[PDB]
Amino acid sequence: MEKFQILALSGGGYRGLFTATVLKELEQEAKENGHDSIADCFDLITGTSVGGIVALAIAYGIKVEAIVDLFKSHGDKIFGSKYSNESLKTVLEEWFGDSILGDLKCPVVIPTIDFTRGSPVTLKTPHNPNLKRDWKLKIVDVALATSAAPTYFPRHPIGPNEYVAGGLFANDPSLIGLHEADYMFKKNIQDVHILSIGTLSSAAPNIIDLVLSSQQQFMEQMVKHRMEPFPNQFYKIDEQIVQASAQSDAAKQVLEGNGIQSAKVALGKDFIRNYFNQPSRKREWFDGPQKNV
Amino acid sequence: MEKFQILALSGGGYRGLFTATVLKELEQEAKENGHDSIADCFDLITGTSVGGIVALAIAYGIKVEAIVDLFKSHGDKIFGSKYSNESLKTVLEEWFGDSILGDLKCPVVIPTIDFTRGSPVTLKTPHNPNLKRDWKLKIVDVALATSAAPTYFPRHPIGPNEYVAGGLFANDPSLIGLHEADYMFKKNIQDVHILSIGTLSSAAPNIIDLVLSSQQQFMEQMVKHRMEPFPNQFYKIDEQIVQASAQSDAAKQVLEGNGIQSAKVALGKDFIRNYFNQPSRKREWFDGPQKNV
Amino acid sequence: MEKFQILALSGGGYRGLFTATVLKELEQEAKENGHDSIADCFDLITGTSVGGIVALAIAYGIKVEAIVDLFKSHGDKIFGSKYSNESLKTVLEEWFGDSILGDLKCPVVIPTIDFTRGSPVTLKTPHNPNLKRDWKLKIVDVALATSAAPTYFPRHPIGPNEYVAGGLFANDPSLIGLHEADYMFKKNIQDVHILSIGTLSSAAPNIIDLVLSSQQQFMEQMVKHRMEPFPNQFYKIDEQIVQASAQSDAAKQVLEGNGIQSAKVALGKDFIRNYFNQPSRKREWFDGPQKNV
Amino acid sequence: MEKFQILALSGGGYRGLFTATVLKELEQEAKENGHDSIADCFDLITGTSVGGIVALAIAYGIKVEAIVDLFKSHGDKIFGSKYSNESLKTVLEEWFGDSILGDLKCPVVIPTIDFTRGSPVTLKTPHNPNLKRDWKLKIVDVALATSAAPTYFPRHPIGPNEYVAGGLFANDPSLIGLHEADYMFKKNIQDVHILSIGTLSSAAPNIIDLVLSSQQQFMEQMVKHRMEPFPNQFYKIDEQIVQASAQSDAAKQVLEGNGIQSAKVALGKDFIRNYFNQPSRKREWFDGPQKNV
Amino acid sequence: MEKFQILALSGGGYRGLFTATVLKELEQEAKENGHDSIADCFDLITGTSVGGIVALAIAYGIKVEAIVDLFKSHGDKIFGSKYSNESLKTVLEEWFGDSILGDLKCPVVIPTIDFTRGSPVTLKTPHNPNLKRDWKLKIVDVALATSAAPTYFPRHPIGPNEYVAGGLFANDPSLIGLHEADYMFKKNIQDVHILSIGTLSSAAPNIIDLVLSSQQQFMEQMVKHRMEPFPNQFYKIDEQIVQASAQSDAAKQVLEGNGIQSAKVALGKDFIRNYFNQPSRKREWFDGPQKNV
Amino acid sequence: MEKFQILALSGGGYRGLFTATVLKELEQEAKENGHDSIADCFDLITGTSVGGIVALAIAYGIKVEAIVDLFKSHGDKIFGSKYSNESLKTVLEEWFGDSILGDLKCPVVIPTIDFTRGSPVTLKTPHNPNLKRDWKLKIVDVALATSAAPTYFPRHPIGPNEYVAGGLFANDPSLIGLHEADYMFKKNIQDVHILSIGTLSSAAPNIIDLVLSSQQQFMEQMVKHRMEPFPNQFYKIDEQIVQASAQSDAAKQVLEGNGIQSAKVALGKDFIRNYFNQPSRKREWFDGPQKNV
Ligand SMILES: Nc1nc2c(ncn2[C@@H]2O[C@@H]3COP(=O)(O)O[C@H]4[C@@H](O)[C@H](n5cnc6c(N)ncnc65)O[C@@H]4COP(=O)(O)O[C@H]3[C@H]2O)c(=O)[nH]1
Ligand SMILES: Nc1nc2c(ncn2[C@@H]2O[C@@H]3COP(=O)(O)O[C@H]4[C@@H](O)[C@H](n5cnc6c(N)ncnc65)O[C@@H]4COP(=O)(O)O[C@H]3[C@H]2O)c(=O)[nH]1
Ligand SMILES: Nc1nc2c(ncn2[C@@H]2O[C@@H]3COP(=O)(O)O[C@H]4[C@@H](O)[C@H](n5cnc6c(N)ncnc65)O[C@@H]4COP(=O)(O)O[C@H]3[C@H]2O)c(=O)[nH]1
Ligand SMILES: Nc1nc2c(ncn2[C@@H]2O[C@@H]3COP(=O)(O)O[C@H]4[C@@H](O)[C@H](n5cnc6c(N)ncnc65)O[C@@H]4COP(=O)(O)O[C@H]3[C@H]2O)c(=O)[nH]1
Ligand SMILES: Nc1nc2c(ncn2[C@@H]2O[C@@H]3COP(=O)(O)O[C@H]4[C@@H](O)[C@H](n5cnc6c(N)ncnc65)O[C@@H]4COP(=O)(O)O[C@H]3[C@H]2O)c(=O)[nH]1
Ligand SMILES: Nc1nc2c(ncn2[C@@H]2O[C@@H]3COP(=O)(O)O[C@H]4[C@@H](O)[C@H](n5cnc6c(N)ncnc65)O[C@@H]4COP(=O)(O)O[C@H]3[C@H]2O)c(=O)[nH]1
Repeated sequence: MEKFQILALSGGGYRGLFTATVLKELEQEAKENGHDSIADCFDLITGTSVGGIVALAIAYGIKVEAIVDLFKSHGDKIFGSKYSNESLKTVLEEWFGDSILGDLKCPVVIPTIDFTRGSPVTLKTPHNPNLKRDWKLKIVDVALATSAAPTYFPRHPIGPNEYVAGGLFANDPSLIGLHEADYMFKKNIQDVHILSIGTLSSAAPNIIDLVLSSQQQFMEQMVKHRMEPFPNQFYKIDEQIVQASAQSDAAKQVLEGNGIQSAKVALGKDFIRNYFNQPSRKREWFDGPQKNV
Repeated sequence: MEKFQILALSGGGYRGLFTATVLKELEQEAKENGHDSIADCFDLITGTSVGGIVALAIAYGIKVEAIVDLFKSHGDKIFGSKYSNESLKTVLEEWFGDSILGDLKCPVVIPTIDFTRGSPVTLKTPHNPNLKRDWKLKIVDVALATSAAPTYFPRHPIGPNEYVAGGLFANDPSLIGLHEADYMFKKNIQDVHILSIGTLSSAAPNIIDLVLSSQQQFMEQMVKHRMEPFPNQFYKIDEQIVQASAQSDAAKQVLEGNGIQSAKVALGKDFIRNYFNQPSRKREWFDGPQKNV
Repeated sequence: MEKFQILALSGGGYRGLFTATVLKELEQEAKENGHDSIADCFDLITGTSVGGIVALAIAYGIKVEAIVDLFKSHGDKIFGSKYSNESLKTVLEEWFGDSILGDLKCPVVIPTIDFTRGSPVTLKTPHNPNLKRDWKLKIVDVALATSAAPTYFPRHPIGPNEYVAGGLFANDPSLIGLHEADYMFKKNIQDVHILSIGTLSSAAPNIIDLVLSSQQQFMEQMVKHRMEPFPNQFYKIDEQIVQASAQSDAAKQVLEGNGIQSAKVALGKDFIRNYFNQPSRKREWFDGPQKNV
Repeated sequence: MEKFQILALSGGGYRGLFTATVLKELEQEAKENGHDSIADCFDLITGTSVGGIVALAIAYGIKVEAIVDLFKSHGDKIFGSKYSNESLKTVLEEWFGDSILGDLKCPVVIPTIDFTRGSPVTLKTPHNPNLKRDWKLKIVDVALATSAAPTYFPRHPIGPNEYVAGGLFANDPSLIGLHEADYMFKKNIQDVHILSIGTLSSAAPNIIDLVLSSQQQFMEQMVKHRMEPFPNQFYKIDEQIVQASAQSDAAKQVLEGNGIQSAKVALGKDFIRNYFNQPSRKREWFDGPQKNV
Repeated sequence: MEKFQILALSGGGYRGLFTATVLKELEQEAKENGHDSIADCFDLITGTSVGGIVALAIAYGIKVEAIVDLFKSHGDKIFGSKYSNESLKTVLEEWFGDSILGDLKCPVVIPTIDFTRGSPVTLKTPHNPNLKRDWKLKIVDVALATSAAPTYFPRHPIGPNEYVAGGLFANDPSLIGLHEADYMFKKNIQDVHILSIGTLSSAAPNIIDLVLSSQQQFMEQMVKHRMEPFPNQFYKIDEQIVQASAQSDAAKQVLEGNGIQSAKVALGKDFIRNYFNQPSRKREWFDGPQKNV
Repeated sequence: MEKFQILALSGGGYRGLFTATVLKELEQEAKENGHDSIADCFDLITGTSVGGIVALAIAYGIKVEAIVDLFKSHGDKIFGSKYSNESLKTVLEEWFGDSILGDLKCPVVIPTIDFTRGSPVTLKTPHNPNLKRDWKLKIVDVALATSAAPTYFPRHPIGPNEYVAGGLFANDPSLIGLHEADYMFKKNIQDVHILSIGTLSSAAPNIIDLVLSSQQQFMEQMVKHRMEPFPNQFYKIDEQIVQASAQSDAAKQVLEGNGIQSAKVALGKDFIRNYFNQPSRKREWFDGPQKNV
């Protein structure tokens, strides 16, 4: 019985700068405890849309300084269909290149919707004997697929199928982490610790937004309910202070400051600090270039 | 350790003649085994959309002949905002009258969205010591709230709040049943048996439909995954034969016939027949006129 | 032994209708458990600003239906110096009349500032042998003094001294409740249960607002810190859902609905329900018309 | 059980010279009893405003002769927004340089307000296992942030956030000392000894001053009330003689003389002399350049 | 061993309204405890100058409502030599008439200076076998002698001698009370309880004022020193709040309000309330019309 | 129980030749009984005005021949502001030099007034654990401060404060001796023996003189009253013969003859002779260079 820790990077658009600021501060705590990256402290990383461009980068081993550098120097240009995806593609090739999803150092689950069939899809690494087809994809294509919503980006054809943004259906990536730890990893729920670094989003479009918000809250409350018998085993690092804030470079200042303050609040809790004071986790890859089993 | 059985009536619009026909066919077994209604064989009833109306009618003790009579004699008229809700209101008062949600004979969970706050809400009978405010509502108002979607019906103001249809977020009422049996009834998942009598539904609206279908499938697959270690403990009575059917009174014929065939297929499985061959279930009401504890 | 329960009503201006709604739904539980009013379940009541006109009304025995009737029928007119205190005065005489502060059924602490000396003052019922001069005041004058701020109301001269609103300094009436239970009631902090039904408020004025908000948060966090070793012994019923609300009669609707939802959430927690299921509180008055000791 | 002694320096503006004269006299006793500085006799140092530039200097190990030299040779120049923070900045770099807040020899708590979020903040040395982010700051920036009020100094941007003066909210640094000894140090209140070397300050601005004075007195009286059961465990060295004084170099004379007289009065009390006749205090740093634990 | 209680009415000029208001509030406590006047709770009453016009009135049995009526309706006119004492004489005859000093109900000591010899004199009632010549004087003449200072009033010739104001030498009437209790009443100092209701006063004249203030403080500190071994046996009701007051009818308001607040503070202390909860004191007159021995 | 003997040198101006002559005559008995100086027979020495100078000289160990030499050879020159203090300063440096007040061989109390604050001050040797700041002063500065009255000498700035003559307030140094022996030495009054070698002094100035004389007599009579139960324990060596004398070198003759006659009268009383026939007193210094405890 050792703790199965999940990092559920929730977010959307340009508020992602909050998610990368909270992650630069948490990273420091990992280093100071002797880890190579913040991806060595977690057994699973789940993200949706932009949270997936950060989740893949975290698991690949990318320094969080560059994930933040993306949002405060390239954030305007990146974040036909109101965007052309070319700058995002350039930065992602800059980062990854031609690496496949099986080259990640941490198991990830990237939910997304198959527009062709119109059905949920999850792009996962080979962390179970049964996952054998998603480790061959370009990390660039996975990143372009997860962060591709209608009226935001053209749908990305990874292969024969067209995929849209994952936040449309699985707007909470903390239910995916808990579910994946319950059926792929056969983990008892008492051993699951979820850290969800999410953020709040900023007649028909009104209805779509209402449905999306309601569907994120429904799944978040389900995760909170399943983790109530075990105290402090699900903690969400949200900017609950911006809603209490009595008061785009200025917006960068507010986002950065909110991220730093939320990470400071989180590091003051011993159970959050206990995510990073452990021996480096050992992975079990069942396929791909890093096959251990 | 006795089996906690859940009835998850999934349904949308007129295809409800399928859900009411399968329920009318299962009533036959329920009575032949010596029960008063099909609501005496289940510990929880969850439904969204028209399923909610059928779920409330099932739990209230209404004969399933009249629930079917609603769909093949009043189905066209009932199923500004393309409908006026007056015929549905008349039939619901005809059925219920001025009964409160605490007069139900079976615990129910009716998910719905608070349009005012734009957040998930569940209307629940007083079945837990913690449910103390939803047993006072009109069953008519609950039925008008659950089956009230934009472009279908005006939003129903039960009280100070306006509510929209529950199928928008909790499109699968079998995840609600399983969760309730986990966070309210403190039931071990091996003791939970879910019977989901659902049916298949018939650029922006395309995206909304895709998102709704994807969100129903995601939650359905989560329920199927959590119930795989226990064989045959989650069975869905779906019209998987209409998709294999090589070929509005005619539509009534197809819906009825499909319901009868699906119920015939279900009754051929001993584990489905074991839902109805048990002593009548004893309820524990913690508030309202039927308070037992 | 006996749990010392405190009700810390925080309410500024028109969003007092939230405080009056949460208390109409908490009195229901109070009556359903067999109490005469919601003032029989608490051993101390503290309010500042409108929370004091509600705190005095609660302790006097006024039905909470009329406290709500004040905010949705007289709220605009009541809430020179932008407001003639005459309306409130009429409603307060219609409620109280010529009753003195010693006629209250529950000990209250009403903080306020002496503008003459410019120093903190607390108007308290004679609930300690050392309180002997504030039980002689008009409840009407106390209510007009607590809810009297510059640029809102003229300063009220209760006697030879002029008093201004208490929210200016003691913006959190939950630190006053905890302190009074600590220095007047000689209560061990483990026996103190605080229920704070507050609400969020809506270059020099900016600085004043910033200072007031900072001073409310500082004292609130001090109360939260002193009550962390004892779980769930300080619960604040705040409209944390309006800050999550994706969406003046309309404002009345939002305030009412938020109050009802927050009270519903609070009543779902057993420790909140345990405030009202206890034997009636026996008072010890050490002076005034009701001196029992 | 050994005494936990707190030094709560309160000093607004030029009447800080009082706080420096009282300290130089109290350091004499400190040295005569065999200590290196007056920071070796205390287990916590709290300060607000100028009292924070003195509190940091005391804890850093700066000789109190230079803290007094600041007020009688540089006091006019230091004490757009009526004051260019440049002078103070030069003197603070001349004192500290590039030392971080983790290089202090005594735990300090410097309250301040985050203008960006508009919320209370406390800059603390790493004296608890939960304080891990404020030991990295420049002492110069902390000093420029604590002593930065509107209409006095421009707001100081330590990092991504702008901070204003701490005296605006936490005008009494003796409630902060008592609270920190209660929630961070887990100290029994009978073991806490507070020595507060404060001083008295000299239509809208009138209201702001009234609110600030009322908020200082409220918190001071709360500290006095919590420390009444333990005699002489909270002593405030205030210039209560200048208000009894029957009668800017002349002002320097009055301030100096008042400080010397108040320190003489304080040293005549054996319980004050017992703060300095003890073995040197041993610190427990849980992070930073001096981490011992 | 029963407590010997002394009332030392210190005061001066028109601030006497403070002393008369603190005494109306303390009187109420005497009545509420069942005494005829505030002169039945004390064994000795010492006053200087105006405090003597109040001390004589208190001991004579005059209602304190009229002593206050003197200061807020006749205060300007009463308070050649800037002030011909005709109005004061009229009001004193109105009060007393032709009563001798031996008709007082409480022993009093009125210090004064014999201008003829230029030596201290005390006008005392026959409360010792050795006091046999002062009980024959007019109370009007004693009142006109005690409140008669140069540059204020002409010197009053009671008999063959001219007398000036007593505040010139015995500016503190609490040292006189303690001394009398020590040599006339042969009381142990542990049994002496002094309640001093005084107030603060508002090149050669500067020197005279400095000397007078220094001589009042010297004697006050001597009384405080002799009463330190016995806690709370010397309490001075001073307006220490007007020196902390951040802010001639207005002056009447401040004086009255300060008196009411100081009396409220005093009545909150159980040892002050214990002055009035005792059986009525029994006097021993050794000469005059009320001779008991 | 051994006798606590006090020497209260009262004096003013050149009449100080009486005190110096009486002291020179008592030195004869002191030496004839085997003591080093007249300061070895007393436990405390209190003086005001020129008495302070003589008191400091007596305690320092100065031969009384030189104290008399000051008054009959330098008396005219020493005794802007009618004097320049330079001759007195020269003679005092001649005597003391750079010795601090802690180098005295006998505890002394020198009353004086702080002109800055306008409050009583006493300069005391470190004779109690609580006296820790007056032993560092120059004896020359103490002597120049005690003997510095307006219209006589410029005010002497010992440090940051200006001091005036002590005879203005504490015109009788025998009440100071008795009080000190009561509040600092914790001596029973039956063990206190006071020997007061004083002398009689020679429209606004008339009032000042009257007040000063009245204040000296008031305190003298208080000392006489407190020492009546113990016979001959307070004896004042006054020139009561010059007032009976039926009849500036001639004035020197009268002063010295009166001193010799008064000392002759005093030495004829056995209780005065018993001050000097005792073993040398042992001092307890609690601070300064002579610290014994
Ligand atoms: N995702 C994935 N699936 C693979 C791989 N190799 C084989 N498969 C198989 O494809 C099946 C369905 O693919 P899908 O992932 O797109 O739909 C998935 C996905 O839409 C959804 N789902 C998967 N993991 C989830 C999760 N952790 N949380 C919430 N929902 C989830 O449930 C569907 C069924 O998952 P399954 O694990 O039982 O079967 C896989 C799995 O058996 C592979 O490399 N990746
Ligand atoms: N101040 C500080 N907090 C840190 C550090 N590392 C983590 N934290 C955590 O940041 C949280 C937020 O602190 P804040 O400084 O922004 O506001 C603080 C401050 O506004 C207030 N507060 C703290 N100590 C106080 C005190 N002694 N007196 C009065 N008020 C105080 O309580 C807020 C929350 O305190 P907390 O201790 O429970 O959690 C800290 C603490 O757990 C750190 O290096 N410094
Ligand atoms: N539904 C309900 N809730 C009540 C009642 N009296 C008090 N409550 C309390 O109000 C809280 C929030 O009500 P909500 O129903 O509008 O949001 C609910 C609902 O949106 C969602 N939820 C509840 N049961 C669910 C379920 N079985 N499946 C999926 N989602 C669910 O979780 C939210 C919080 O659930 P909770 O039970 O822990 O707290 C309730 C509950 O404790 C009551 O009579 N009915
Ligand atoms: N005189 C003195 N006081 C000191 C020293 N170190 C500390 N103190 C303390 O300073 C307090 C006030 O000093 P002050 O001398 O200016 O006022 C003194 C002085 O004005 C007056 N006083 C002291 N001794 C006296 C006496 N014997 N007779 C008459 N009056 C006296 O009482 C005031 C307070 O006395 P305190 O002894 O209780 O407190 C001292 C004393 O405790 C010190 O070296 N000398
Ligand atoms: N005051 C008074 N004195 C009387 C009376 N009948 C006789 N006497 C005698 O006159 C003597 C001196 O008169 P005095 O009161 O004007 O001076 C008094 C007075 O100036 C002063 N004094 C008295 N009581 C005091 C006190 N309580 N506090 C401070 N100083 C006081 O001490 C002087 C001596 O008092 P004493 O009591 O030993 O002797 C009385 C006393 O024996 C009489 O009716 N009143
Ligand atoms: N409030 C009050 N005080 C009374 C009464 N009769 C006597 N008193 C006494 O008046 C003193 C001054 O009270 P204040 O109301 O003017 O300011 C009060 C008030 O400003 C503040 N305070 C009191 N209770 C508080 C509290 N519970 N929380 C926060 N602050 C508080 O402390 C000040 C002094 O309190 P205290 O209890 O030690 O002494 C009282 C109390 O002993 C009375 O009828 N009411």
